[PDB]
Amino acid sequence: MNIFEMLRIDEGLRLKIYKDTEGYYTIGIGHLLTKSPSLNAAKSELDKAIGRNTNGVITKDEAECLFNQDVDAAVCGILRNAKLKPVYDSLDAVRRAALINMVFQMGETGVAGFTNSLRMLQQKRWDEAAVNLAKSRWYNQTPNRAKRVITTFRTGTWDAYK
Ligand SMILES: *SC1=NC(C)(C)N(O)C1(C)C
Ligand SMILES: *SC1=NC(C)(C)N(O)C1(C)C
Ligand SMILES: [Cl-]
Ligand SMILES: [Cl-]
Ligand SMILES: [K+]
Repeated sequence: MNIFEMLRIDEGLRLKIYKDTEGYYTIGIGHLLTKSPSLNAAKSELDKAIGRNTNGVITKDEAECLFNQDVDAAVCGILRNAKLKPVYDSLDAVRRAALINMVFQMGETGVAGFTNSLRMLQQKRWDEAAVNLAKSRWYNQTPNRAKRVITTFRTGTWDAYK
């Protein structure tokens, strides 16, 4: 297991534009295209991301391309954020993956907003952090995925993905 395999499990793989759990146009391995309700807007975002006139459909290799860029972007977002970087630096590799996962799903700004959870993570108070993380719109809206990510923070293992 690693961050790529973890997010591949959580996000799935679909080669045609679809709507994610929030109702937003997405493709590939959880690549958010736009929050706009316009399918044409989503298709334009797709063409720009891939660099060709698509039909709203991409190849698996293209999905993996976007995925690698997106994982990189999540790590970058963490490292450039004054709230997230110290926590990331403080974590072991498995828990780092959990934090990357959250940023991939909700974005840098959203995760940086979890101030009290972040503090508990930096304090290595894992059970307490797990309880606090579940008290969230995030957990309520995607409870199975959030449970896997939270278990990863709680235990420092990949047990939730094996
Ligand atoms: S990244 C990227 N996407 C495709 C599949 C077009 N590629 O060949 C690259 C350059 C690896
Ligand atoms: S950090 C970072 N790298 C890219 C260019 C992918 N970004 O958009 C961020 C999130 C600002
Ligand atoms: Cl430490
Ligand atoms: Cl709490
Ligand atoms: K998805």
